[PDB]
Amino acid sequence: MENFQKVEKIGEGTYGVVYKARNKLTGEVVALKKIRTEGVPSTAIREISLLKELNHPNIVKLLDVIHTENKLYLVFEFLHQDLKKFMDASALTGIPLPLIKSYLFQLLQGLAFCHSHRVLHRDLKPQNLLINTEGAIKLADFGLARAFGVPVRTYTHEVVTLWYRAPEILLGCKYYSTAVDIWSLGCIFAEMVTRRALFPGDSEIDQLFRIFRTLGTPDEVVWPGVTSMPDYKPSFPKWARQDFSKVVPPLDEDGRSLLSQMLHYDPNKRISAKAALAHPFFQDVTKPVPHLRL
Ligand SMILES: NC(=O)c1cc([N+](=O)[O-])c(NCCO)cc1NCc1cnc(N)nc1
Repeated sequence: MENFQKVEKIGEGTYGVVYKARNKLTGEVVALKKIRTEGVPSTAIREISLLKELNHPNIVKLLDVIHTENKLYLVFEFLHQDLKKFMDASALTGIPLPLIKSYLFQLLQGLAFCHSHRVLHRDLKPQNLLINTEGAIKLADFGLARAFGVPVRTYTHEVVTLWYRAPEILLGCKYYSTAVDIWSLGCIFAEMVTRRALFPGDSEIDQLFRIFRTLGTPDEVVWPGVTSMPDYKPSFPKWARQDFSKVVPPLDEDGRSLLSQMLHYDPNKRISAKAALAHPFFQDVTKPVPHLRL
């Protein structure tokens, strides 16, 4: 790197290597992503550059976008931990409900902001949610999916996780709506509460069938138009829906009600981030500080 001293490798991103680095000139510490191939589309450049204006306290700030020598670098605000690691570290005891509620509330604010500006994330997962010692949580990588493309396998051949993918995406819908993000967040909310992934599919069909086994195989009554979707097959097994009381115990009725609305099959019925913020579940929301050992 030029003006960046590499501090540590944070990981093997979905697009490329990510390093914690220090700007030799400003001394600021940032996350530096090196994106993959042989030219880099300009549309992606214009689109990514636009995200530099998408600023919100619950959105990881994109500081700069640099395209050079067939490489694309993205410079982001640095946070010390991600929610996946935090959940693993809180597995034995569980994240306290007040903190789960604070995190969900902040994430919904972030989604409401992005959605109002017509920006979708499309690939939300615990590892893309970053946290600090002050109790804040932020969405990382908003808008990248639209500017780059389909995942499938990271640059290191790692497998793309399908656990948080909305059913309309799995059924081949070509146009994504803001509802795909609400679905992913509902899945994450459930996982924070139960300490186990809600739908851990290991293939696209396993992912879809895990969803059907819990929420029931969708039909025209609950999801008008589902039988006409690209990948829908009349041969899909017909599973009965299960009760949320069994899905995310021992979450209370306000929590189960909100989760049920974030997981409605019909993208048009699925609650918006804005409406979710007004749900009674958040009546007593607060902002606790997590126990973070860095
Ligand atoms: N912007 C960032 O600070 C950041 C960026 C990415 N990323 O660009 O992928 C990331 N990857 C998720 C984990 O692979 C994690 C981040 N922060 C939390 C963190 C986690 N683990 C270490 N070791 N250090 C920091």
